[PDB]
Amino acid sequence: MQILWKKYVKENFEMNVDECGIEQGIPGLGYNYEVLKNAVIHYVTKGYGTFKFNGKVYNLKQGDIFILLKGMQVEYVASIDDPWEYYWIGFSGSNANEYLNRTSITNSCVANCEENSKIPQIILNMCEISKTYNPSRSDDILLLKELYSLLYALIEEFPKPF
Amino acid sequence: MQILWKKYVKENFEMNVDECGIEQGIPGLGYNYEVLKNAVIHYVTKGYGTFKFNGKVYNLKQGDIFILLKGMQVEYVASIDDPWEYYWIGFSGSNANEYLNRTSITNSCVANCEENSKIPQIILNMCEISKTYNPSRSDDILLLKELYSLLYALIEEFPKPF
Ligand SMILES: OC[C@H]1O[C@@H](O[C@@H]2[C@@H](CO)O[C@](O)(CO)[C@H]2O)[C@H](O)[C@@H](O)[C@H]1O
Ligand SMILES: OC[C@H]1O[C@@H](O[C@@H]2[C@@H](CO)O[C@](O)(CO)[C@H]2O)[C@H](O)[C@@H](O)[C@H]1O
Repeated sequence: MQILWKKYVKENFEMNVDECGIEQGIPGLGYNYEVLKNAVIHYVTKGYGTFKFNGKVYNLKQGDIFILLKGMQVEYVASIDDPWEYYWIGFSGSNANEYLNRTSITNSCVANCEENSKIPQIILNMCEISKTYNPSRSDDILLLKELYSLLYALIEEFPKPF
Repeated sequence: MQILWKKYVKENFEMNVDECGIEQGIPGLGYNYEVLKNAVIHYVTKGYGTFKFNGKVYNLKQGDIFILLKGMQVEYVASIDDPWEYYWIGFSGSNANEYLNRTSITNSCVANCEENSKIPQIILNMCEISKTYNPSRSDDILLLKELYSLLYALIEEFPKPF
C-alpha cells in the first residue's frame, strides 16, 4: 500500500499539482493500466522494478525516473528479490504540457539522474510538504514554485536540441 | 529613459510576469498618475525618493518597497539631493491577486525589507533574467518560478493574521 498518497483538487489550468505519493512496492506486484492522469513523474529511491511501455521492458533502480502520460498503456512491477520504493508527483496544465515538450524525457519516458541532479531533492521536498499540506500557511504557493523548479530542472538536465 | 523596461505579453491568466524594470531617477522628477496595471512592486536599491498615496507622504530609501495596484492615484518622485534607483516587477493573474491578499502590504502599499529578507535577491534576479530574456532557453519558466518565490517571500515576511 501507500506510505503517502495526497490527491489535490484540479483548480488551476496553467499549472496544477494533482497529487504527491510515496509507495514501497510488495515483491512481484504492481500496476497494469491505461494512464488517465495528465502526467506523473516517478523517482526510484531504492530497490528495483520493471517499467513496460510500447513493447520495451526497462529494469530500473535507485536514481532512475519514469514518466506516465495520459493514454500510455503501462505496466510497472516491483522486483521479487529487492522491491523498489518510488516517490511520485502528478501534475497538469497547459504550461506543464508545453514545458514537457521541451525535454527529451517525454520521448522514451525513462531517464537516469546524474550524480549532482537537482531533480531528486525537488521531488522529495514536494512529497515532504504534501505530508502536512496546509494551504492557510501558503503550502499551495510552495508546491507550485517547486513544480516550476522541477520542470526547469528536467529541461536543464534532459534538453531537446533548440 | 530607463536602464531596463522589458514588457512581456499577457499569455497567462493565473500567474503572469507583465514587466521588469530598472530606473535611475533624475533629481526632483517622477510620475503622478492613476495606476492602470494590475500590480507593480518596486524595490529601492539606492538613494531616496517620496511615495504619495491616500494623503500620506513616505520618504523612502535603500531597502524600502512600495506597491502600485490598479486604480491607486499615486505620485513617486526622486530626491533633489540623492535620487533613488529602483527595480520593479509588474505581475497579474487570479492566483497573483489571491496571494497578494494574504500579505499585510496591500493596505498601506509600503514596507521595509529586514536584513535577512529574501525579497531583494528575487527582484534583482528577475531583472537580470529580463535583460537577456530568451524563452527558447526556458527563461519564461524561470521568471514564473521566481514570481511564485517572490509572493511566498512577501507572505512569509509580511503576513496577514491567520
Ligand atoms: O498515479 C501514480 C500512482 O498510480 C497508482 O495506480 C493507480 C491505478 C491502479 O490502482 O489506477 C489509477 O488510479 C489510474 O489513474 C492509478 O493512479 C499506483 O498504485 C501508485 O503506486 C502510483 O504509481
Ligand atoms: O509600471 C511601473 C513603471 O511605471 C512607469 O510609469 C508609467 C506612466 C507614465 O506616466 O504611465 C504608465 O504607463 C501607466 O500604466 C506607467 O507604467 C514609470 O515610468 C516606471 O518608473 C515604473 O515605475
